[PDB]
Amino acid sequence: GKELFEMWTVVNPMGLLVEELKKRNISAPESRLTRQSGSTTALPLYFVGLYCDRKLIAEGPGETVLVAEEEAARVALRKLYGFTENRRPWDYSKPK
Amino acid sequence: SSFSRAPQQWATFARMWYLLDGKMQPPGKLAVIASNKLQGLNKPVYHQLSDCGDHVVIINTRHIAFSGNKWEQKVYSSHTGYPGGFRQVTAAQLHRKDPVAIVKLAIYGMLPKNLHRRTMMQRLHLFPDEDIPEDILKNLVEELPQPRRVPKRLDEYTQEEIEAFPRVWTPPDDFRM
Amino acid sequence: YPQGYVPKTSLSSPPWQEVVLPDPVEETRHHAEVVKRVNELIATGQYGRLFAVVHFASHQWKVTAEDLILIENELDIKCGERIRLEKVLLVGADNFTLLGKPLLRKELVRVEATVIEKTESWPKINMKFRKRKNFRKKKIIVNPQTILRINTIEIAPRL
Amino acid sequence: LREVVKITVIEGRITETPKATPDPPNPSGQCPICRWNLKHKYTYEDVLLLSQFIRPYGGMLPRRVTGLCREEHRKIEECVKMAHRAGLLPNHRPQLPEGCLPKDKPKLNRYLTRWAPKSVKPIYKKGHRWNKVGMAVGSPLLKDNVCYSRRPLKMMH
Amino acid sequence: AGGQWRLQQGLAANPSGYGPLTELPDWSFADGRPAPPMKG
Amino acid sequence: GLKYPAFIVNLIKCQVELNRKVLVDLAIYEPKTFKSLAALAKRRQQEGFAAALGDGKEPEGIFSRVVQYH
Amino acid sequence: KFTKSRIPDKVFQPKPEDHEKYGGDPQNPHKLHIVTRIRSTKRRPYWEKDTIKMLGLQKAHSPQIHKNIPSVNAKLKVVKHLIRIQPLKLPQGLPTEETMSSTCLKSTGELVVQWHLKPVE
Amino acid sequence: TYSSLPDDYNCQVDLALTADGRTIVCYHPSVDIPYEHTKPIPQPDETHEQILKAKLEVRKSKQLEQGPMIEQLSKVFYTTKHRWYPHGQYHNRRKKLNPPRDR
Amino acid sequence: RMHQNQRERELNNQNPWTFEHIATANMFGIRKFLSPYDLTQKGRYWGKFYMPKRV
Ligand code: FES
Repeated sequence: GKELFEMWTVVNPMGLLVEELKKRNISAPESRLTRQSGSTTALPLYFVGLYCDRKLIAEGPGETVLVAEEEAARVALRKLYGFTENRRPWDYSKPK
Repeated sequence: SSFSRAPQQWATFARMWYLLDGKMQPPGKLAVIASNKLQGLNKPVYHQLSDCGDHVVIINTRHIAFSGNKWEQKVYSSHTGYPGGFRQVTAAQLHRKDPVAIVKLAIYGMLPKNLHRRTMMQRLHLFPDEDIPEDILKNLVEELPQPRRVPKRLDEYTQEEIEAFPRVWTPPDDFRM
Repeated sequence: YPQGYVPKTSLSSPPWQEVVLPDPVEETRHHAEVVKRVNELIATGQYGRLFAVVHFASHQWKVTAEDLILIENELDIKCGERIRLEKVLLVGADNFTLLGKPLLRKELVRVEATVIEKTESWPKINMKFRKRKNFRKKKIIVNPQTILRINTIEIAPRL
Repeated sequence: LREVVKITVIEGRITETPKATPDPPNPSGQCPICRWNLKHKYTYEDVLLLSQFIRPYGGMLPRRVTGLCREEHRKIEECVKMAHRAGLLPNHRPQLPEGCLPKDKPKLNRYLTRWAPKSVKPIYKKGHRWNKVGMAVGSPLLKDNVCYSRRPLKMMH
Repeated sequence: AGGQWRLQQGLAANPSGYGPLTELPDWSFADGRPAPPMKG
Repeated sequence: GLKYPAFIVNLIKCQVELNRKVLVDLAIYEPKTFKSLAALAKRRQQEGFAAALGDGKEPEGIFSRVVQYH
Repeated sequence: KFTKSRIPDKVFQPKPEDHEKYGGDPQNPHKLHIVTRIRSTKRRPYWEKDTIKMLGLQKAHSPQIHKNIPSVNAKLKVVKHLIRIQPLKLPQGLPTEETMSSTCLKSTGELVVQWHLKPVE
Repeated sequence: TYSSLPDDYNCQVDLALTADGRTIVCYHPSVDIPYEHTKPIPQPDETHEQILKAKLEVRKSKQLEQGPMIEQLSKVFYTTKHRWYPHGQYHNRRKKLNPPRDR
Repeated sequence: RMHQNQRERELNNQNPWTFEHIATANMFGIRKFLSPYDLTQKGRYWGKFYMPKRV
């Protein structure tokens, strides 16, 4: 029940993401605003999606565009490293 | 999925902005849609202790329509509290003085009779015409279909449509008209 | 103008719109193709966590691995013992789901659980409504309980 | 169509009129409505049918010219009033004799208005639970129309 | 809900009556040994 | 786009015996699975409508076939 | 004064159309009744309360087996409004000592002598 | 296009029956948002605190008195004023120190 | 004509259920709520009032 970044502290997640994408020779992502609500009020909701080659890789929610954009980076990283929430459960079945 | 705890909670419980158009609609049917969203009964995560309402914006409240002879038969009553302070007014008269009172009164009656009702009414924004402040417009997320279907007038039929409908009788040529 | 023709009017046609269902012959071919794809996904093991709906005791529980369940009666199983839940109504993954009518076949799905604790409930007060109620005309009800931990959910390519 | 012209010397000239579309779907029908199988399937919203029986100034035509039977004549007459009151016939307004102008008041939107708006009294004392006074909606003459609802239409609101 | 339809197909009105869902055993040991019969 | 009575009734006619408590869990926590069930209930409703309007002996719907037990 | 009443005999003489509707041949009459109580005896006269106890119909929605003989039928007529009667049916024959432990009664009124809880296939 | 629900918002539903007819198979892949349906981020001019301070601007009388301050707060968050007043010591001492947490 | 009309109404009535059958056969135990005269009058008379449309 522990999320990755709760056990590992990473500042500037976007910077780490850029380097990782370079290693696999992928283009830098393009940030865009997928969904929006209540922008002018004091309780706004933002969805920001990182698009690569006009193809969606990750989407994240946040209170502000900067916060939401940073959230999208963490979602992307988790998928790359295969530490997603819906990943295969660990295996204690083996008696050996 | 795979969000952090706080953004996940923030997204689920966020409040949405909706738009309704009241031209030629009956006020009662408009209230049913508005009451549903004000309470939050459109969300599968609804609970009476969770304060999950949304904002509703209605326009053209001046152009509502009443079926039958309700304009002349529906009376609104109020009392000042002083002897002789009982006033009864018909629907048409009230609509003349205040262009928003009829729609607001319908929505007020359909909400639950408790303290949260008055918090809900703070999220209801009514405009008598098609003009909205710029800040409110930026907030909107969606528009909802009108409950009633507006019949067409004769002048709005295209020439082809009149031709398509058959003729049922022919007046004798020896008729004055 | 053919016989039994009515000019279009407000009440001429029903408010609802009739629909045309797809033809049976082509649909069966499409059904077989869909089943083939899903079976390959199971065979290649392209899935993550699985969740199942299991009928146990007299209740239905949505379940997943590592979950804790509380049963409000004694079971006759020792602590630390493994069991198999045999009435499963639904198994699902990220991209596909399987529904029984009303139960899935034994081959498809296997769910195993373990007995962790055997306990009793906290005291519950029952006090019937009667004239001259009094404070001592009261009963305390405590029931036995057991706790199960769900261990694994498995599927096999036998659709 | 005969128009009287005053040039005093006056004369009336007859002109041609368009004829009914051929091939009635249900011949042997005595009234025009029956001939086209429209007995119970028209309402106030159907201006295209209703307009055909209307004078240029919104009046109803006499039965002898139209040929409608008594039952259909009453129905069409009632539906026309509701169409006028609902603002569905904008080009059939009354004629202003010399200097009369439309009252220029705001127009309240209506539909399904049984009575003349002028002469209806307000309901000052409404009733209690099952003694409530009812507000009529629609016309009784159209009761037998085809209904696509589970239960009959609610006339009293 | 659905009581009348169930009876038409010959089943019980209440799905908690006779049938496989209710009558069949709810569990068995991981080894394969059958469980003791349920009291109901 | 479904009303509550239509959704619940048609699932029963497909021999699905999920109770109301578990259905709420799927809607909140399994949005894609809930949508799949929504289509299934809608289709069975359409099959019933077709069988009603068409009269005489006609083939029954694909999803309108009832498995039997003995 | 409210008192016991006697039903006219004509009520129990059927008509040809009834035989078609309910599907019972006026010959080869069935032998065993299935009776269930579907209403309550409160607010009913005491004679009806006593008969319901004689016929064993104390619990509602539980079937009881009775003989289709005139003496029993005389009692059933008294409480006709509180009960439902269905004729028994034995498609696979009467149960034997071998099959006594495998019977199961369906809602249709059929006492099958084999119950496997498996799809018919 | 056998599915009776449009496939354009949440997922694509494909429903099939097995040959024996005892199981129903569901295939529901997710739908991604098209690029043509997105907007660019407004990079030219943000912490939520900064938004609040602009909203709760202190202009006149320096720190306002209770009443006027509460009326400002109610407008920003679309509530009534009654929400914002404090309570007495009886209610504050009943409150739990350590309420339970689920996960 | 009135008597002839009454006979016509009884013969052509489309209601399967009539007051007479239910009262005589005590369906529902309806006789708990009725008077002896109801069997004779068959629901056409109530107090001193005659019902002209009751069949
Ligand atoms: S419509 Fe044909 S005579 Fe009445």
